[PDB]
Order: sequence, then C-alpha cells, then structure tokens
Amino acid sequence: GITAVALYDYQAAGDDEISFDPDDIITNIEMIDDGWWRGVCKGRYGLFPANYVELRQ
Amino acid sequence: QRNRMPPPRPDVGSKPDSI
Repeated sequence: GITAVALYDYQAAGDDEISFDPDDIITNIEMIDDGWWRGVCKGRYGLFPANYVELRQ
Repeated sequence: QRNRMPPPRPDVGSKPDSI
C-alpha cells in the first residue's frame, strides 16, 4: 500500500479534501490527479494537497 | 473536469507585490 506524510499543517478547502497535521502520518495514499492525491487519514479517505503532503516509500 | 492545482507554498523570503 501507499503512505504519505504532511510536510506542513494544511486545511482542506472543500469537503472533498481532508486535513492532516504535519507529523500526522497517514496511509493508503493513492495519486488520482497529477496535481492532487488521496489517502486515509485516521480512518477517513479524501484528497491530499500535494503542496502540503508527500508520499513516502 | 477534476483538474485543479494545489495552493501556493508558504515562504519566509516572500515579498508583497505592492510596495
């Protein structure tokens, strides 16, 4: 599976996107859009602002 | 269409456009 980590604290603009703390790491992060991502944060899926998040490996 | 670019990245050395 995939897993990302927020480089900084960001707040999702729309309901389609979720927010997550920097140190707060999450899993199942799959890239749907070349500019946007998606993953499960604390048991919830959503969109990941590529500007404030990064997929680990 | 689901095309949308992420917001700008925060910077400390950034300066305003209006002086």
